[PDB]
Amino acid sequence: TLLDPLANALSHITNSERVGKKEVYIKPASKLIGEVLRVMLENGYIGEFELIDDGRAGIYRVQLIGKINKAGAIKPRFPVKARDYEKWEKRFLPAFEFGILIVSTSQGVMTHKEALEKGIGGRLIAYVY
Amino acid sequence: EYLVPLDQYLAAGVHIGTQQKTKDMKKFIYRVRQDGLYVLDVRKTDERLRVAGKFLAKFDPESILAVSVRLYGQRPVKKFGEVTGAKAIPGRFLPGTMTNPQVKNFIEPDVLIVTDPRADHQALKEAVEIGIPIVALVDTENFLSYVDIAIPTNNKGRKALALIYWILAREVLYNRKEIESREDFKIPVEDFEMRI
Amino acid sequence: EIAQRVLEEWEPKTKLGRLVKEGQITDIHEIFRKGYQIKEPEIVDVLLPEVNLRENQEVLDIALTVRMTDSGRRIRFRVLAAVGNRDGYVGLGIGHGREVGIAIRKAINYAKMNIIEIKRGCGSWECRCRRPHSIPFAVEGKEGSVRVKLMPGPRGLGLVIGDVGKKILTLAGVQDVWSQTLGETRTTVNFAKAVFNALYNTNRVAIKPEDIERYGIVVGRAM
Amino acid sequence: FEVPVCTSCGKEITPREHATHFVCPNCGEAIIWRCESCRVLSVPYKCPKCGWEGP
Amino acid sequence: GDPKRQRKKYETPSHPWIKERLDRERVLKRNYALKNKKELWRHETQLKEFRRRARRLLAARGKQAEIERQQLLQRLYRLGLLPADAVLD
RNA sequence: UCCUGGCUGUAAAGGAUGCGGGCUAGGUGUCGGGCGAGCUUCGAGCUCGCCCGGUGCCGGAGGGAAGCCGUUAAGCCCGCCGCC
RNA sequence: CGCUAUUAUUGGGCCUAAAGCGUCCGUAGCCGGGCCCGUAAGUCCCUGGCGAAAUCCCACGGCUCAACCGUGGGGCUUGCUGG
Ligand SMILES: [Zn+2]
Ligand SMILES: [Zn+2]
Ligand SMILES: [Zn+2]
Repeated sequence: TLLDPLANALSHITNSERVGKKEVYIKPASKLIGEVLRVMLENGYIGEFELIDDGRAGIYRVQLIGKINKAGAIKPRFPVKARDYEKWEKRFLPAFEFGILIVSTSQGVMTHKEALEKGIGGRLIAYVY
Repeated sequence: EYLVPLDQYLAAGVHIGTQQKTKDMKKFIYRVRQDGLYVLDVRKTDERLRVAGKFLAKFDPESILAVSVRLYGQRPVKKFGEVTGAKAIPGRFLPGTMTNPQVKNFIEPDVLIVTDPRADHQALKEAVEIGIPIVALVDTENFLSYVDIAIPTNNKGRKALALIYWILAREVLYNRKEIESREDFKIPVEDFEMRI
Repeated sequence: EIAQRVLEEWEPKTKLGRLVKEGQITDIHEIFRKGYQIKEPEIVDVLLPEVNLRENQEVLDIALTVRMTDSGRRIRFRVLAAVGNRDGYVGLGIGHGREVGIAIRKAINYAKMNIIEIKRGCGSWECRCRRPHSIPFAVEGKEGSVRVKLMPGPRGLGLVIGDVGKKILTLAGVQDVWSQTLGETRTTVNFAKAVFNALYNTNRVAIKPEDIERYGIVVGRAM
Repeated sequence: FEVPVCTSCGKEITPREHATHFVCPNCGEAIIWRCESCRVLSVPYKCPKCGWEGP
Repeated sequence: GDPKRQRKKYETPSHPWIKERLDRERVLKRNYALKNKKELWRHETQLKEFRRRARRLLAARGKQAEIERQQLLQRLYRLGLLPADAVLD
């Protein structure tokens, strides 16, 4: 059944981008999804996401601009230290600063560049490029 | 308002569709009769005709193709060519006119006009291969694939094809400024039609 | 030199050839990203005179194929050939014939007609310079059963790939790369076409205006 | 030089693609580009100046 | 366990009979008056070691990293293969 | 070979295609239920359109060694078990 | 050992080539919808005590250079433990 809504959201995004759509609706919403969308907005992969309220849960409405090649969720959510990031970079990305690993830390969801600047690790949940 | 009194459109049969449909044509569709027949809106036809007139008037006359494999579209196309200086290929479109420079009549135009993208699937393909824009008259059963301007029109009626190409020629001449105004165009709509 | 030697005895058949012969198209990069069709090799002989040098004309594969009739066996020759300016322009062609010279000539003509431009850069974790000696990011290519993946490498790492890929990337202007493959790589035609498509797919990756100076991206000729 | 960008999506045009470009049939100040994918999938385009919203 | 054994300081090629490598090594042997291919191969191995050290150190964070960087650059300047105002590229 | 009461536990037992969930153009038939319009001989009746669910034929991107599959995937994702 | 993505966590495959149980219901086990409060076991950071030497990497110095030996700086010790 439904195990992970984050993966569903990200795959729906990849497919709609690959086929050339403008807007994308994500039915089972959460707070991780909002935070991931926030990171992606700050880094410049989407535009103008908003939350719509029905009585069940939230829905997310997103606009795409054509700056995504791939996007997906990392399972299992691997723990990672502040000393072993290049490994997962080489594993999930095509160049040395190209895309974003999204990490979940005890200080919030962030990109691995910010996490490394602060000097902390965490768990891996997604990647985008 | 209109380019022509609405009842003339209606008597020609511009608002008559097939017993089929297509998601790509829900815009141009307006209604469904109790018989299964679909009805097209005429406002959008008028506007797309004006736009197409401007577009084709912005081009060199003698680099323009008009193609109609259908039989009720060979005479209208021929007179459109006579009136606008544009080339017209009624019958068959020998495959290779655009891709084979070793045929007798080899040409490479700038824009293409099509009466039915389903019957004229050969010219459409060659045009796609050489990379040019496409103006097509489309009905309810037609798709919009490889089509950059679409004119909603009944494609199978002789009166409809005649009226459409008549309006198009008039608009092209106007926007080109070969004439001062409409009603300076004294060709009758009863010439463009196929004779019996 | 031989510009007036190649341009005087040529009469254009198409409209692009006429545009080139008159002098309104003057650089190689003005013929690509439009929907133009290329049906004359003299267009490329005019815009890239370097593809005519014999040292830029690798012949890759020659095969002998047989068709049965009740009389005997009819023999045909198939030649896979590569052409390229060594500064970002490559072409691949196949030619058939009843003898070997005809096949070679047709292969080189079809290779001239199938010209593409590519992007170059550094993109490696271990070099991080800004010079177009490699590809700027990893790319994928496929043909038949063959799958190829190309990854950027550091300077001095010369072309870790099979020999057909070696020659194609050398004609492309690339000097450093790592590679992975799957499938029937012993069939030269499919391997060559997969590497050609991998090189083509460098234009399919979206980038932001900040990546062009991080990786030193160059489109076509450099400097 | 500069690489053109499609008007429906935001992707760059590839060299040997079956893309096209024309002038807005409504006003006539902008240039419309269309890549092979939007042409074959009937993805609608919209003028940047006046928003004509053609097929 | 197994104890230590001294190991070679030169490498051999992966295939012995490639025309390009043969031609290049022939030219070098002739123009520098070498007796064998071992000498060429061990000089090449020196180079490869330098090149691997550089590739590793590059973008490595810490203190031992910069220490080793400066060590490498000074060693090269002393050997005579680089000027003073040089960099890791 | 059929009936009553029990054992055996196998087949091209084949869609030669394990089960659940989200996504990626549609068209045209048929079966059941519901809604809305028009006909009517006033019939649990006829025709047209829409929503849900089943079952078929075509088909574009896309996939595949190909034959072919193609929103009833042999496509991209999240899972578990059996097998080579 | 590698070649071998022919043992595949990274990283294979099961219509026709080897390969879906004849089909169902269910025990352990693995995977599990959305918000709020708590704890802080896993996870992350900082620090104390341990993980012999030789072996491995780097620079300097002594045997003609080197191999070898010495001084120092790092790793290895697949980790345990106190805050
Ligand atoms: Zn580099
Ligand atoms: Zn596009
Ligand atoms: Zn406009």
